[PDB]
Amino acid sequence: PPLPEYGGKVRYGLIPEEFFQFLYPKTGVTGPYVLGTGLILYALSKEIYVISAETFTALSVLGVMVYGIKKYGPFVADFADKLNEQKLAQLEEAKQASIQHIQNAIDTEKSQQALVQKRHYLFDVQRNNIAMALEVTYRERLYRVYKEVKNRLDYHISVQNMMRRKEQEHMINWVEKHVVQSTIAKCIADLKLLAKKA
Amino acid sequence: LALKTIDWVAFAEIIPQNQKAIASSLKSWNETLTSRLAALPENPPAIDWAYYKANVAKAGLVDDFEKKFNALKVPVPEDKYTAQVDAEEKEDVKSCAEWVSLSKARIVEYEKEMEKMKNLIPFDQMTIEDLNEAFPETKLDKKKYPYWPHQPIENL
Amino acid sequence: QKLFVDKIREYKSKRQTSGGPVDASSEYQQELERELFKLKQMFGNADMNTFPTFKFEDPKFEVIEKP
Repeated sequence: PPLPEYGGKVRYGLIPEEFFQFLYPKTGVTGPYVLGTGLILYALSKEIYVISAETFTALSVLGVMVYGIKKYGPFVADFADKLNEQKLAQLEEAKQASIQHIQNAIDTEKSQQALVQKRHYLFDVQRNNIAMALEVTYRERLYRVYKEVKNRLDYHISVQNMMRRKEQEHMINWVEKHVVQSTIAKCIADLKLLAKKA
Repeated sequence: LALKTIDWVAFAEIIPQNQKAIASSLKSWNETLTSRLAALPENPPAIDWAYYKANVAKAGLVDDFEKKFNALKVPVPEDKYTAQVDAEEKEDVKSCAEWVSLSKARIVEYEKEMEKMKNLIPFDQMTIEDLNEAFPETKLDKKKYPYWPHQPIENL
Repeated sequence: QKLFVDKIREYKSKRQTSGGPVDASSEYQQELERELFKLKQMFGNADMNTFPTFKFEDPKFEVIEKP
């Protein structure tokens, strides 16, 4: 239950305004003060209030009290109000701090769920490597078998080539060295061509 | 040859710190096998016999070399290793889904509790028991300190 | 025609090689064994006149599943 905002509207700290309103309709705005004057004067004149040393003790206490409230009442009011505002702000901030803590916890959990959803890359990487290794070995096997068969065929062609080479070289130098082993016709024909030199 | 394209930082996030080395070795072997599949084509160029029919003067040996080659059954290696990592992936997806269900339980609890904190009574209409059941940290230890003020005097 | 006599008579003498593998060499084998040794040994070491038999290895693999 929330407290009200304002009190009961006393006057002079002694008399609530309900009384002045209650005497308004029949004796105007001056009814209460006329009644107070009348009651004071009747108490005085008939020794209901005996003036004594307590009159002046009471006057001094009442003066100190009125001066005290008038001067240090604003300060005490603002002190109480600041105490309440500080407690309220501290409680509100503690509330917001707990809200922020649990919102951060929810976010952290959803992030962990994102990670655990990202988990599958380990296995697709391993599967990638298995497939690639098997394909690499297949292609290495096909190049090995191709290149080996081709190497044998090219060895045949190379032995044939260098056999032909050595043989043709020996052939040509044999035929030159062997025609050396073999003529007035050329004797005359030399002079014939020298004449044909012109 | 249908591969799984991969993120590498994402691959990094899901690796516990007791098997980082294995993650790095998987990465290095992935890169090595990509490289080695790059630098060799798919099928060898089967050389025409023409240059090997008309220039090997040897007696029919080329023909049996080519017969042994056209009839060669080169062994395609089979997997024998992917099915078991698929089984491990199945088990892992099981563990992941159960942990996810637990985290969803915790998340629904947090959302209930955050609705509780979000709907507090205004603080100027709040008894002290309402505070002690809202933030139970704020309750006087009437167990250890049984006498007033129910807390250490320095705390006041 | 000195060199034409050379050419034609000598190519005919060469073509007379029915029984002659190398046309009356009487030599050139003492080095031909070295040449063919060298050629084959630098091409390979096994017998390169027969088909090659193929041994094939298989890739290694380890314990990869979560320990």
